[PDB]
Amino acid sequence: MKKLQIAVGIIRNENNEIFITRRAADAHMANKLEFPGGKIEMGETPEQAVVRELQEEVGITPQHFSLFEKLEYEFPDRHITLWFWLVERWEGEPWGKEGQPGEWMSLVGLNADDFPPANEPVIAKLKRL
Ligand SMILES: Nc1nc2c([nH]c(=O)n2[C@H]2C[C@H](O)[C@@H](COP(=O)(O)O)O2)c(=O)[nH]1
Ligand SMILES: [Mg+2]
Repeated sequence: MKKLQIAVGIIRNENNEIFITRRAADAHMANKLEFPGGKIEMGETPEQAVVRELQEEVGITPQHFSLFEKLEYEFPDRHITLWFWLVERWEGEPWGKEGQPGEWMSLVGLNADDFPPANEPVIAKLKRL
């Protein structure tokens, strides 16, 4: 069968709000309010897959780790796996290569609408809260 993995993480900061890449003052799309963790799949392990993206989507040296939640669902042969890593802190500024630089925003009320629907499955459950 065919499978496809994805890993994502909310970058926590001092303020306790997590820097989510969104808008970025006139960018490609305002619906890109997502976080690092794109291309972890490739051919690594559930852990060693994101570990490589973690630095690729942050670049800096942040106290980032742990898994807040992961969405596991398998479609007609083509299965999908989304692993969310609960980040705690980040030194300097996050760069890596996730997307359009975002601002430190409170995760207490993340918006699945303003963010890519590709990750809505997991965020939906919480966002709906
Ligand atoms: N249609 C299609 N989408 C895929 C495949 N593999 C794969 O990771 N994806 C998806 C799932 C991920 O959310 C995202 C990761 O970045 P890419 O699109 O660049 O591979 O794309 C695939 O073989 N076919
Ligand atoms: Mg990547």
